Amino acid sequence: EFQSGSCRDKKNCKVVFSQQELRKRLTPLQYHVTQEKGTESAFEGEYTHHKDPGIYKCVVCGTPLFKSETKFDSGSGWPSFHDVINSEAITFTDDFSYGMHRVETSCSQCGAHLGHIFDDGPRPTGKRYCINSAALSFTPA
Amino acid sequence: EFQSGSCRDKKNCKVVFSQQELRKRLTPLQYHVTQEKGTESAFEGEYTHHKDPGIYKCVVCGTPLFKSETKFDSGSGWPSFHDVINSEAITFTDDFSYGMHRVETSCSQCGAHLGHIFDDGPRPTGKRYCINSAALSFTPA
Ligand SMILES: [Cl-]
Ligand SMILES: [Zn+2]
Ligand SMILES: [Zn+2]
Repeated sequence: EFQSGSCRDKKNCKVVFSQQELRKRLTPLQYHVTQEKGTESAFEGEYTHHKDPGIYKCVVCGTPLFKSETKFDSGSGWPSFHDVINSEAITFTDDFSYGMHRVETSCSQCGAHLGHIFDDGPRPTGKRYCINSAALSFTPA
Repeated sequence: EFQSGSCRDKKNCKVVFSQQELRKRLTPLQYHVTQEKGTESAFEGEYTHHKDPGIYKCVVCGTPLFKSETKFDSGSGWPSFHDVINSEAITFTDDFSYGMHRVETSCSQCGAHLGHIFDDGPRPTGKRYCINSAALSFTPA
C-alpha cells in the first residue's frame, strides 16, 4: 500500500535546485534519466558491474539510497539491489508505460527518477530494485 | 561444457540462405539482430509480454525453438524462457562484449543470433534464455 506519486507530483519535495544548476552539474544523460523519467541503455551503465564497498547516493541531491552490501549482479542490464538503505529514502508511483504495470521508484527528497521495484526478490525483503546507474553517485567506504 | 561457436563459426550449418533473400524477407531490425549479433531495445519486442499458447520458431529458418509453457515474465526487457524445446535446437558461444562474459545463443540449424543464456532462472532448469523478440516467429496452438 502506498500513495502513488513522486514528491514532485505531490508538490512537497524538501530539496529543490534551479534548472541552471542542474544543467551544468548533470550530464545530459543524468538529466534525462532523473528529470524526464528516462532509462539508460542496457549494459552501458557505469555501476552495473561495480562491486566496491561503499554507499550509492542520489546523483541529484546526494541523499544516501543503497548500501553496497545489498547489491548483486545476476546478468540484468542495470544495477540490482535487494534493499534500500532505509524506508524513508524512496517514494513509489504506479507506472503504466510500455504496455505493462510497474512500480517506479524516485528519490524521496528531490524527486529524481531512479528506476523500478519488483516483488520477486529473495528473503528477507522479497524485493528487487532495478536502478539506473545514471541516477547514482558512489562514495567509497 | 560446450564447444564455443555458432554453426557459422564452425562452417557447418545445415541450412543456408541468400543474403538478397534474407534482406527481402527480414525487416532491417530482424536482419541486424539475427545476422549482425544485434540486440533489440528493452521492452520494445513484440513477444516480451506475449502469453498465447503455441510454439516460438527461428524467424530465419522456421525451426522450432521454444514452447509457450516454458515462457515466464519476471519483468525482463526481453522474452524469457526456462528451457529449449529440445537439446539440439540451440548452440552456445562465449561472448566478451560490453566488458562482461556472457554465453550467447544461436539457432543450431541456420546460425541466426538469438540472445543469451544465464544461470539465474527458475526451477526446473535454473536457466533463463533471454531471447530477442526480433529473432522469433510464433505459431498459435
Ligand atoms: Cl536497451
Ligand atoms: Zn535526490
Ligand atoms: Zn534458424
